[PDB]
Amino acid sequence: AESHRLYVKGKHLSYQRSKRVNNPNVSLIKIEGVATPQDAQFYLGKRIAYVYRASKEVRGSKIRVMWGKVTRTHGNSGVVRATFRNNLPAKTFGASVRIFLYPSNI
Amino acid sequence: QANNFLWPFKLSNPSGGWGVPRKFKHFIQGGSFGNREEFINKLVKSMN
Amino acid sequence: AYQKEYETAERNIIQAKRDAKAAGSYYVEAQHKLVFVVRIKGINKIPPK
Amino acid sequence: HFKEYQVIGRRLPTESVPEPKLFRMRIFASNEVIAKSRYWYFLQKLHKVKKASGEIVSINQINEAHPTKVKNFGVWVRYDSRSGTHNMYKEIRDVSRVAAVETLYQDMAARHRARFRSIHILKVAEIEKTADVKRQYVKQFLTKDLKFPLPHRVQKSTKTFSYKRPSTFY
Amino acid sequence: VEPVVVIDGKGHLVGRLASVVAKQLLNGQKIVVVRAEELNISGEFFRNKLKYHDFLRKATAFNKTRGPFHFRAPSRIFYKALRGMVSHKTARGKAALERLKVFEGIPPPYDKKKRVVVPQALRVLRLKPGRKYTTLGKLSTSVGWKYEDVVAKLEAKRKVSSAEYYAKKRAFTKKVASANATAAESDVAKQLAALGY
RNA sequence: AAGCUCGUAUCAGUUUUAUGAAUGUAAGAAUGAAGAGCUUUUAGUGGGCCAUUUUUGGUAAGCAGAACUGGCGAUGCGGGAUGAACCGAACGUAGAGUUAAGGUGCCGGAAUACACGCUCAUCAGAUGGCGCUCAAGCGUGUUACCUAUACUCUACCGUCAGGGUUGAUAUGAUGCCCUGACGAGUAGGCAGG
RNA sequence: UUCACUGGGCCAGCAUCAGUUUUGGUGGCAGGAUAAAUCCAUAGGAAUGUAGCUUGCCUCGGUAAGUAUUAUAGCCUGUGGGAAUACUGCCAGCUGGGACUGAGGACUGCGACGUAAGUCAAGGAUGCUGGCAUAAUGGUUAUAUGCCGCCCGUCUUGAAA
Repeated sequence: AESHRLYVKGKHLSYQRSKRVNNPNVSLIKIEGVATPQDAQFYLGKRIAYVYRASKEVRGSKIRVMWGKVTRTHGNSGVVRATFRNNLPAKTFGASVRIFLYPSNI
Repeated sequence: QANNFLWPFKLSNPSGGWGVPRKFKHFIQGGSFGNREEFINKLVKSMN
Repeated sequence: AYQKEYETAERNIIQAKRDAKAAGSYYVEAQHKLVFVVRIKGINKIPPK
Repeated sequence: HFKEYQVIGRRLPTESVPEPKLFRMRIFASNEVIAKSRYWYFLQKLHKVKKASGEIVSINQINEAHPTKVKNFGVWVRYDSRSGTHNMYKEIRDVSRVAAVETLYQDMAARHRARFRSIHILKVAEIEKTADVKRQYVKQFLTKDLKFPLPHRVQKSTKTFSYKRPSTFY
Repeated sequence: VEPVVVIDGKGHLVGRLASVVAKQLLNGQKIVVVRAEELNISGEFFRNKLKYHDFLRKATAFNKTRGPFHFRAPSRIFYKALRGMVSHKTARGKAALERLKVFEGIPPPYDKKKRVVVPQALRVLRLKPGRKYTTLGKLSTSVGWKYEDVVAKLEAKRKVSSAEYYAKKRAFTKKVASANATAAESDVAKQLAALGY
């Protein structure tokens, strides 16, 4: 009734970067309740969606979606590397990103 | 003849890493360079 | 022939080591006659010699 | 981490010199190659040789006899410093010979700034009978029925936000 | 995991807390620190009193009125310790700080709402037993802030109004504990326990 | 640049043995290199500083001079908060992976990791800032992670080298191909547009 | 004119594959003191001395002086036996999860599998499926966001100047 949620919700942290150079292709995603790389291994290859309202109505909906994939883990915290088709806008550093359960290993 | 026929191998950087924080010391004192005798097999297999 | 040769080679090293400790002697192992040298440092700031 | 190695050398036998004296000593090292390297450094201090003049006859590991029994290790150590070198004796209550020398190297680094190259391990020996324990802090645990608490326990939270306000009892 | 995450300074460490509160913002995580005044630092008092005044003598030359504005109020004292780790210039920042709200004490409309603590920033979980450590409160007082009193009093009042509450509540959950305790054992129950509940 | 002999045993900033007062000559010594020598002529070039290792001259010190090998010069890139002299790394265009040096409280990508001890400082300490005290400091060990134009693999561009291709090739043989290696650049040279 | 079959791009999803790589689960071995231990025995010993016994004392059985080699707990050392299990190393062992790439273009070749006929993971990706013309998609300009970027040229000197 309340929950229609078939996705794990995680925040979009940053781009893959050094101190002075950032690659905007690979985005870093924190996922909720994920503490280690070992827990993150489950989420590898799962499809991601960044869902947001837009001003103009495109296809009978004021809402647009950018799709992408988890590629690999990033450090010991369960932060995860993620490549989308069109890269995420960088305005979205700290915005909710929906990580789905397809394709399933389980 | 057999060694010279073989082209000098082109190895990648090791899969695990070099182990040590700093590479340019002798292996005997926590480095990478010099003789390592048996551990070369562990190193080259990661570099393969 | 080579598979059998390598097997019998390492087994004779094992057996010689076992026979030394049994007889109370010390078996010197064969001097290593082949090395594999891997370059570790780059092209630059290297002395001529 | 360390391991104990038994190394023997005899300065390669020449004509009219058949089978020399064979100098035996026990070396603590992380691996086999370091043990060999340290052995040559000790031979050159005790007498006049070189690495080319001699040969490593046999290098074998020495496993500890009873790694389920708590022992009292009285260790003699010679070590280099900013000033001239000087002898030392310390006491370590530990399980194995290998764990004892390990904690010694950490303690020597902590209190004297002496690295692995500076330190010679002279002789590691057990203390079987009590009252031979010359140090206070080792004798400290040798009292009958020692019962002490570990108060103010630091409990590691994996999450960044706790909701209880942690009460560190034990 | 919760739109807002009201924190309670009471028994924390400016720096650590801060820091962790920082990260939480730059990652879109609204926050609201309270009881600010009853925050904590490290090292005797006379310390923080210096490692500050120095921050006081600051001021600009020609025009002292356009330089480092030395805020006394704790909330602020701490808000700085924070804006110090947050580009607080590039929009990405402004966007943050814009996600904060450090209050001295605990004013509505939070009073009535749960809070928490950052277990990785507690005097009692980082500072080696018995060891000097400030308490902002005094520190602020000693250098201006003219209200430690108001909050003080105007505080105790809050604790009352509540404490009283709790009771009513505690006295409530005393029933439940029974309601189930009794309604327990039955069947439907048993089962659950099996599965775990 | 071209012509001539050769494509070799022609050599090498290297090691070894041999034979004398770090250092001379040889090897039926190793290792690498098919890139050598003989003409003939033709541009550009006459800047130092720093650091290293041997000394020589020196009193409060610093250093002064000589020789030797590098670094910058003609040179980007990762790191050292920032930088002529430090650390790593010599660059076609990309994709993926792995690392160096340096780091993982936050600004800042990455362990508020694990383990042993030590340190309270009235401006500790390691400081670029905030800040830190069973540390985010000191000493040490163990792993995990972060990332450069570096290495590995693949594609692509071009250059060079070796080669195939006709009783003619389902495209101009000054075509169509096959294989491998290479790619910084000032003065200057050659070449295609 | 009756009909039946069929649609060519572009971007995707899945399937079996191929080249590169990442991260797991699992099995068989070979080394060492043929691991050492533990454990099953055996013979000694001391204790941070257990049961018992002896003596000064309330607080009910007490608490240190002994006794004693283990008794109504055990430990240590030696001796003998019996398997393991870590650790190091190997497997031309098995089974997965993820990313990137698909270059080339009739057939020749090296092979494997099959009695043969053939077939195949063997000299570089094929097969199926969906999204379309008021499409699908792709681009330009304007600014925003993250990161980066000393003012060009000439002339000096060791480069900054």
